[PDB]
Amino acid sequence: TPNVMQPTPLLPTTNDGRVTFGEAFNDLKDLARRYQLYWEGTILEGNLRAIRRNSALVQLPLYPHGLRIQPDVNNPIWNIMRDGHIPVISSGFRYFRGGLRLRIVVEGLNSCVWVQHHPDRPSIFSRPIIGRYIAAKDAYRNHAYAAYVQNMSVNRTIEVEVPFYQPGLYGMLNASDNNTSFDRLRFTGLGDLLIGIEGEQPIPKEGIEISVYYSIADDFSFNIFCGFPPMVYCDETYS
Amino acid sequence: DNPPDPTPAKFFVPIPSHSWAHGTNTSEPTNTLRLDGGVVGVGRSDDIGTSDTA
Amino acid sequence: QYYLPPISVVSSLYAYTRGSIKYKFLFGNNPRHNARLLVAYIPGISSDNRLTLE
Amino acid sequence: MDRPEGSEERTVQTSNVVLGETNIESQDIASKEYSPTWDRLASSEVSDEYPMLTDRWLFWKSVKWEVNDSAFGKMLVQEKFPQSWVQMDVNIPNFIPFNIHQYMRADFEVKIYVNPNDFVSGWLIMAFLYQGSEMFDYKLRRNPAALMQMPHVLVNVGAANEATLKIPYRYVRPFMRCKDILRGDNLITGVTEPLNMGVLFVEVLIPFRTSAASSAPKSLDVSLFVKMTNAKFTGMVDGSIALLSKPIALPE
Amino acid sequence: MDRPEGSEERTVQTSNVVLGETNIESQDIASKEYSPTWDRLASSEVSDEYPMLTDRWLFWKSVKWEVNDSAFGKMLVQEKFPQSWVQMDVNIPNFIPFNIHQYMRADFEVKIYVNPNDFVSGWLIMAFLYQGSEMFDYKLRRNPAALMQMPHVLVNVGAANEATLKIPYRYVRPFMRCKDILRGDNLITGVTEPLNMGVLFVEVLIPFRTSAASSAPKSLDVSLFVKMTNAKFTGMVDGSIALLSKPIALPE
Repeated sequence: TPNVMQPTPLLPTTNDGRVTFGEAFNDLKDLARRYQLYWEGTILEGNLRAIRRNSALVQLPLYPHGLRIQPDVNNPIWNIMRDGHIPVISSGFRYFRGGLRLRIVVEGLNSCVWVQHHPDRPSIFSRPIIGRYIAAKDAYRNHAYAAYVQNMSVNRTIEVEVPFYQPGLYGMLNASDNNTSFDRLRFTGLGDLLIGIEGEQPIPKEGIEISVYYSIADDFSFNIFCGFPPMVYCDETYS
Repeated sequence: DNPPDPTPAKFFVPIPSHSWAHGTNTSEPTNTLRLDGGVVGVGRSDDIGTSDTA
Repeated sequence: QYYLPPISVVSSLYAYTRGSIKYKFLFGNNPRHNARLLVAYIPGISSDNRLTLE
Repeated sequence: MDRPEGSEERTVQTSNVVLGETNIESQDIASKEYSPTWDRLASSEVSDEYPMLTDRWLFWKSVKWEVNDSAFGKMLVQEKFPQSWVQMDVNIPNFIPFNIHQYMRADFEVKIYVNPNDFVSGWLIMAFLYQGSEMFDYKLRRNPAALMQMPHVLVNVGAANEATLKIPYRYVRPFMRCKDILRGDNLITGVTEPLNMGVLFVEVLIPFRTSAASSAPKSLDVSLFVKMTNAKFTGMVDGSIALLSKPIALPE
Repeated sequence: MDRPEGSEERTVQTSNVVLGETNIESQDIASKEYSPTWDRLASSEVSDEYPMLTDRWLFWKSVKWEVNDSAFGKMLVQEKFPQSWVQMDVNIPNFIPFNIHQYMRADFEVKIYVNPNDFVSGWLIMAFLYQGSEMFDYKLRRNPAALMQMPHVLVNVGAANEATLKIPYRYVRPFMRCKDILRGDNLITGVTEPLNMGVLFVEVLIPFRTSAASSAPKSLDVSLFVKMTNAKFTGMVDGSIALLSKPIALPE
């Protein structure tokens, strides 16, 4: 009884005429997605530390299966319809070995923004943390880490590719959250991404809005097929 | 080896959009809202004739 | 201030690492001195709480 | 049956042990079977293989399920694989082909034996899930509807039939430790679960139904066997240089 | 000595272990070395060999002999060979390449290390006697004059020198049992001494003589190593199917 096993088939008809997945439509349909989906919201002045210099504003844990969904009334895109395709696709697999592409949009600022990547940092958070409320010794820009400095006067969307730097055979996706091992902190996430502002100058009254979109890469692979966890229909989100 | 590229910048003129007048005998660059990011056109058969716009 | 060896300083510039390590032991003795030492490599251990010669 | 002897029964022979079967199996493989090549890239020490000991088929547990406790989804056995450590108190024992060594790796094969009568009906489903104990939806994937989508074998109680589940090595290490490295903080270097490659699931697909008679058997025993195709050990230490902690059971 | 480093020291490498020597050895072989051919005629079960474990050189004991106790004939170590079973209480431990199996056989190699100063004199004689414990004149053959006629190596204390004693397998079985079979009468089926192939003798050939100074060392340590060329095991049982009795010491 392999996962695909037909003991005695009673097929009354011939098969349906073969299409290619791109004929009566013009694209090849297979399970690969570089479609970009959201990851976070907005920040205000009252969130940042008293000394906001070389201090990151966001601590983003890197998970192929996305972040732990949290419904708000300010953000209906999480509440009325669940998280995007990517985390539901990764829910049917166990391991990954590729890097992720990050597209980041910062709208309330016209001043320079930085983005740094910390591969070896243990991914023990399932939600992004902002400013003052960020753990100390975190959201401090490091020196010798992969980074990208961009001016918002030129372009206010940052596109970078986060590499796969894990000292292991695989990368674990769909990791539990609260209480450990040595496989949940160094082998699950690609690490953390720190987003900060070059200047220590105060945040505009209206505040700043950071929308992080991400996609899969080419050297990325969903290695082992697991059973699908029971899903929730978005169509029944009103009763 | 991170060789320098001191190759002269090229004077370029920025514009918002591509021609609004051109309708034939040229290419019109655009952001196709598809999954396939190449030259893509609807599939056809004899059930679906050519454009009858002579 | 720590007087770190070449292998240590460089390794502090990189996240992960691997390979054999060469520990050279220099003795301040003369021909008269005599002894035998048993230096071991215990994998998976980080202290001498349960560590003995036997 | 039809001979002065019984019917001719198929045989399976490994090192120093022989298993007998009488009917057709129901099999499946966890993932693509292969040959480990990055394991020699993890240990400088020469690996060791013990075919005469590791290729042996071993019987580790036999569970009984009765009609009164047979309900759809009833988990007959839910343990972390591979963990076959049995000792007088809750405490890997050196009494069998088991080694007190730091690291190891191998491919596994699980055989489930059930011996019912010609007059009973029911279904068991034996599945496996790679590192299911580490998933945030573990307790949620124990339902047979979810077990059907994982690599699994089916047991019919209306036919006496055996089943084998091939489970090739898959892990993130790629050498799993047999014992603990306990000196670490919860934030960095969390405690490592020894030999936790996944979770072996057997459950009730169809409630065990017997005859309504009093003199009829209402309980059936489910016995299990496990074997290793090729085992490699690369951590040589004292049997008591590190110690074995009480296995942390993880039930829902 | 004559270099910024010491003199170049010879090396001996087996599986997972390295021994260092600095001077010329003193060696000898117990009997004609050979290849066992009648052992396959004793067990129907396939034999097993563990080169990575059995070829390893192990350190088991280190005895100290001082001038005050150094007399002609003084027995520094008198134990039944091969018996290297060490446990917390007097109780074969699975902590090293040791197996709890019914039968086994192998050839042995004994290396004796002694590390004296440039200013001491004395002589040690390490000998071996096949099944000496079973001879009616055992206690009578412990005197160095008798040790000289048995296969033996000599250690000079006036030179720092190592020594190796090759001891090929010789026995009446030809498989010796690792554990006991205790159910027998004294008249028939007497109790069998596990792993008793002979007796390893080290003794004082010439009294350990030191300088008359107070700040001079008056005690010297004699360390021993043992190794197995090729080991075969043919008795597969539970680690606790049979048990280990307290080793019956046999001194004179």
